[PDB]
Amino acid sequence: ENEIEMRICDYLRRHGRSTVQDIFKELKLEKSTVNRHLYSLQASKQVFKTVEDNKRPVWNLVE
Amino acid sequence: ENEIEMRICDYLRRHGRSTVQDIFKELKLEKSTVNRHLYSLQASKQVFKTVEDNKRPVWNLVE
Amino acid sequence: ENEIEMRICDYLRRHGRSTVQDIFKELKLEKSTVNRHLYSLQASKQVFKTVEDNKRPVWNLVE
Amino acid sequence: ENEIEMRICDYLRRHGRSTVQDIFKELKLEKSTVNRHLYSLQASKQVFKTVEDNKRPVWNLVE
DNA sequence: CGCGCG
DNA sequence: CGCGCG
DNA sequence: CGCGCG
DNA sequence: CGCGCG
Repeated sequence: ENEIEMRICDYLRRHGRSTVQDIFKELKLEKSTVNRHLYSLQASKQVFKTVEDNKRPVWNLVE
Repeated sequence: ENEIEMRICDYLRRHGRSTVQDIFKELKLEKSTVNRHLYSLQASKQVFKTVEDNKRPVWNLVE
Repeated sequence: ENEIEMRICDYLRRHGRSTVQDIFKELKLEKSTVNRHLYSLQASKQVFKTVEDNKRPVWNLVE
Repeated sequence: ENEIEMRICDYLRRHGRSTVQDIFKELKLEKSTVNRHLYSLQASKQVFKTVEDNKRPVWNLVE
């Protein structure tokens, strides 16, 4: 869904840097569904993640 | 859902030993949703898994 | 231990805002031991936490 | 440790049904360490727990 | 799952 | 407060 | 890649 | 436990 992806991006717009756990609980979606879409949005240069060791990746909007 | 759990158990009744991947594609559910319910059904002695090394656990009905 | 508490505070000095999960894996201590000391250091005004909903508390040095 | 697990099982052999709180104070270990091992021993069919509502699980030796 | 809790 | 969870 | 985890 | 994986 474009709706899921809009809702994820809108969460990031309002909250800035967030983990998938942040996003799925607020949106009431499965974690795996939010992650599928985050990775897809990353591939499409709409969001990006930063990672450190085994930590939760942290997501934000590009630019 | 009792409906999800019924549908999982019904899959195992007809197919015997199965991996989560077997079950979620047929049922058209998320893998994580089917696994949540398999682990819950295992706790309630309705299904059991066998595991070997890092292999996919294989699930079946108890008795 | 004063040593544990020094090591926790030193982690926070170098890393800033961190969760207990950040700290226990680097320090190789139990999560519960690091949390016991974080709560104790908070009571002694040496660190503070900020919390939002059910999120991981995030810890940092006072001042 | 096999030593921790031996010590936990030995506690249960002598005391029968016990909570984690019973076991960690006598053994002078962290509660989380004793629970990690109880859950692991349960998976290996060496101990079992019974649970009722939100009560402390109660542990004993299998058979 | 936030948990530190003795 | 059940929590084991990595 | 085993992952269920809240 | 990082996991998105089809």
